[PDB]
Amino acid sequence: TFVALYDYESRTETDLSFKKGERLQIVNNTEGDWWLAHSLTTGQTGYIPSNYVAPS
Repeated sequence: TFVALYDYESRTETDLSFKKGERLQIVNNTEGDWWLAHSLTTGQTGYIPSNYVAPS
């Protein structure tokens, strides 16, 4: 239940670019780095930077 703080602008297709206010099921998350997120739709993955996301 996190929120996209900023509109992460990924350059590779791997990282899924999200928007401030999009749904993202955060997966792992150790130190402020680059945790991965999974959308609750088809089952895609996207390395979302922790600096661009935040718990509500």
